Amino acid sequence: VYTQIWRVLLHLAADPYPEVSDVAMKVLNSIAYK
Amino acid sequence: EADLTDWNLPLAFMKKRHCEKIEGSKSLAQSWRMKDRMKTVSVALVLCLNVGVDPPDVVKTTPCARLECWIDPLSMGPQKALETIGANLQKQYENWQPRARYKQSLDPTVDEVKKLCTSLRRNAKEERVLFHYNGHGVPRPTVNGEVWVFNKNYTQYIPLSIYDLQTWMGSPSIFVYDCSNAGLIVKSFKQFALQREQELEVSMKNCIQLAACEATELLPMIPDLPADLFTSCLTTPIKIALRWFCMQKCVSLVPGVTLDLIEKIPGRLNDRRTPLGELNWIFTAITDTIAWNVLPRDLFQKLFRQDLLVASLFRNFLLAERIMRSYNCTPVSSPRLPPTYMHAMWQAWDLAVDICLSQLPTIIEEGTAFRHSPFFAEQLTAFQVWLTMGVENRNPPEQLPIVLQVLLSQVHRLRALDLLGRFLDLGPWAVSLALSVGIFPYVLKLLQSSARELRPLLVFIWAKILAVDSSCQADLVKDNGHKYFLSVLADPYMPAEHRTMTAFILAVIVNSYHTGQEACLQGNLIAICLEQLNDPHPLLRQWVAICLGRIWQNFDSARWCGVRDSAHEKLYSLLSDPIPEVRCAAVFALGTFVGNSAERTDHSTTIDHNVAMMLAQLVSDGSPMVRKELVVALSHLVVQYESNFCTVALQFI
Amino acid sequence: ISATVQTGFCDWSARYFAQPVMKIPEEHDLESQIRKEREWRFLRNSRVRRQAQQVIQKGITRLDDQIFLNRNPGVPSVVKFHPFTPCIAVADKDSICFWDWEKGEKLDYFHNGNPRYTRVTAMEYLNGQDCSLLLTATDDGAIRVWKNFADLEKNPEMVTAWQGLSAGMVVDWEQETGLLMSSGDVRIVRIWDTDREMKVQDIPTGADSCVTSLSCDSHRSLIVAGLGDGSIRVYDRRMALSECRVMTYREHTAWVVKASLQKRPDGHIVSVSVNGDVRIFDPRMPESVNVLQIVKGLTALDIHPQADLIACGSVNQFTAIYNSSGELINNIKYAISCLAFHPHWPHLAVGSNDYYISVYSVE
Repeated sequence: VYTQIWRVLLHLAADPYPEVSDVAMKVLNSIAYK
Repeated sequence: EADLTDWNLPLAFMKKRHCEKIEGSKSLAQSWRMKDRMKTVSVALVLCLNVGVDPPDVVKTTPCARLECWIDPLSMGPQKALETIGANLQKQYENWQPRARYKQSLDPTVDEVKKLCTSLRRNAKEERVLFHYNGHGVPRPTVNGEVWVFNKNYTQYIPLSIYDLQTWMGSPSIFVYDCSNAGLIVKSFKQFALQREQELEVSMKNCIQLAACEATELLPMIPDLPADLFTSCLTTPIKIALRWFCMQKCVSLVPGVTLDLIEKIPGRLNDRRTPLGELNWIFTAITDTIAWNVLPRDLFQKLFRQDLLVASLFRNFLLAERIMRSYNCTPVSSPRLPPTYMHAMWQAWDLAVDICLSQLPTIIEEGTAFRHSPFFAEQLTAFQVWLTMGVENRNPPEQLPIVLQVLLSQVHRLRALDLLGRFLDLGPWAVSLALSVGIFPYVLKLLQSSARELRPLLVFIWAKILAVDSSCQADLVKDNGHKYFLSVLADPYMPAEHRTMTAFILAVIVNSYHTGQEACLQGNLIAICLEQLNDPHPLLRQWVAICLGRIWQNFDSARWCGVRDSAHEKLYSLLSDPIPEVRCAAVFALGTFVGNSAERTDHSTTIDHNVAMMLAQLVSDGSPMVRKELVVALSHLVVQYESNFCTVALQFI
Repeated sequence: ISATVQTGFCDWSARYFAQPVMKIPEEHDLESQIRKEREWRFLRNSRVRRQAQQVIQKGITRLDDQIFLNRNPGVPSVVKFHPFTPCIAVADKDSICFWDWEKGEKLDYFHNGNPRYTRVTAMEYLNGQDCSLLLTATDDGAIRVWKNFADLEKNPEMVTAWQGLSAGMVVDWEQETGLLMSSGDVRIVRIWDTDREMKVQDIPTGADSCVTSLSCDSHRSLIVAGLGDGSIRVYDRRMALSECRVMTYREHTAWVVKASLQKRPDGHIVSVSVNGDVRIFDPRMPESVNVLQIVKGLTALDIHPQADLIACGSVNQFTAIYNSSGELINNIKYAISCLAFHPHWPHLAVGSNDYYISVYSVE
């Protein structure tokens, strides 16, 4: 299940719109260092 | 022509969500709240009447002025009259402040005043104490800051220093001087105030002072007026206001209105439907209006809003200033007021009086039914005319405090609530004004009403207020006003426009406020909201969903109720809604629902995965606004399973 | 916990109640300055439609006038003419140059934001009649919209952007319907409604090769879609998705450079593959009406609905501008990978491999 939701966040990480890509990158980077 | 094709074309990506930024408006510093509420706990009536004796300084005329507190002292004999005036004076004050310990001092000594003031200070150390001084029977106050009392035998006028008098009384206190050269007392009081400030290095703003006259001026000797002209004004305004009205040149315009008809005016000062209660109500409106237009906002809330009795004294002081001016007398106040005697509203007061007591011949003799004054109607008409071209931020409407006074009755309550809403609509600057004038505790009191006609008006008014000042969520929960709105949100016949405002009001009361979340949960909001979740109105669907999301924000009890009702299932329908506002609000609520799992039973985990996959099918969505909230929603999923998502992240490395 | 971000959505929504409600909106005001400037734009538009229609009735003369010749930093990939305001957006691989053809000056210079592998294939002008926008579909899928693109007092502003799909990418704007049909390497033609910002219909293409071109018809559902293998399908979205396919005629074998449709009720799909042979099909017929063979190695082509000029290109610098019947008019002597007609004026842009942009005119 988490694999699927992490793949979703990858799509939001590569968003055309900058604001969505930025906020998605912050939340995705806040996982890595835990 | 080829113009109808142009006008009839959808402008794609040209709406509020596109042009304006998706950002919250910065809340202004709401300073309307009162810092503290004062309570006048006790009152000191020091009466140096010296009935039956005349002060040597002033050679009184043979008629002179005899009436004191509307009592002829020489009719009753000396001793009884002094007791009677003290009793009546208490009653008069009890009209304005009925719940205070009164303690009369009748021709007192110095020790008597010392023990009196020190006792009242002990009773209310931190609360205001009123000191009333009536020096009509003693010589005029000296330049050296002294006030005269008697000796035990009543054979010598003993002086009393204002310094020692302001020693025994404490810091929060108010002083009323009704004597001839009363300005001298105020000057020397401020001197000893400055003298104390100089001694403090190696009690001024707190101490209020009212004085009948300037130091040079003398009190009027006119047989028509009562000797207690100042106190009467402060304590029985309507009584002298009508007697003064009958003394001016404008009486020629109304023949057959003497003082004898004024004596026998019917009614009371409470019943606003009577003729006497009408004038008292009008007078309270006119005085509160003059004050708001003339004084700076800071000093208005200091004097006219903090505590009732002070506000009443200053209200009636404005009338004293006008009347005494017409006899070469200038009253004096410690917080100096700008001259209000020439205000336009005073002219309106004359006409209001004129029309009210032109009927008295027919009311007394013929027994005609008292028709009410058009005053409040015409003032609301003026406020409405202002609103028509009121879009610009011009000078505020003079009549705003009258609209407040109109809310107190029922006769014009519907019209006022309408206009007040129309005004608040103009902008957030206006709602700030209406909160500063002090509309809040009256709009909140109307939530105790059951008149269903009020329901659409109060819903409107409260949405505008809570949009500006969200802190009022505290007050609405205390008074159980959230039940009033719950009823409106469960009324199919109420239009969907007003039901939308109700859902916003609830979404503010609940917003990040555990007391409001616990209170609305017990009022069964989630069940009511789900009943309205499939309405044909996209504004309601949006807010109802945000409201649903906020109630279970870090509150597992509101989540469990959602699980029983199975809200998350009913919310998936909004995930395919046409309007992208609703889709976004739906993503918000489903995210906030997930975020507060707090390691519950296994059921929760299977539900969270069901809510995940239903959200995980909103990736290929056109609006990035929705996709942004989709991240914040999936943030809640990461926060709940931070230990689990670390396992997935480490795998693919 | 500081990583917890909170959007301003719930706070922005509450702003709806701070603004006034009861009063008449600014648009309904007949004497408002926005409506008068909008009526002035619509008055200028109706004039430009009338003046251009009068030139068409006079016929089309030979077109050889060069208004200007400037040079861009990048290769011109796709060109479009704004219908009324003279704004000729000439995008490049890593920028979008906005040129002019009356002053003759550089007005703006964007960066699209797409990676190095991607390329801006298609471009449109949304709301061309007034308050126009610029849709910019990237080949990988990314679509994005730019406002205030050639303004004095304003900067670049990306309105919205969303990954579509997932040749490159092809688009056909439909102002009146409000729809937008993305397509490319996938075997699907999505139809993104921009009022509901959701994919309404997913029409199956029924074709292995990539949808190289895509053109539709106003006031009807006639989605034409050329393909890389050669075929030109037609799908009607009114019927069921399985039944959406209507005709499948195949008389080519190459990438379709530009399967363009005319706005008339007598629709004619003028398809020209890399082979360079024209075959005028109809939607109501099973086989071609006319046949033409023009250039052996065709690279890029353009057509104009109002004037039936098939603006061809050539490897050998030629620019053959023939009619649909196949008559010779001009052979303008200079990979000419972008030509672009105006929707109204008979102006024809051309763009060779060299980064040089011209603007021609018919006297």
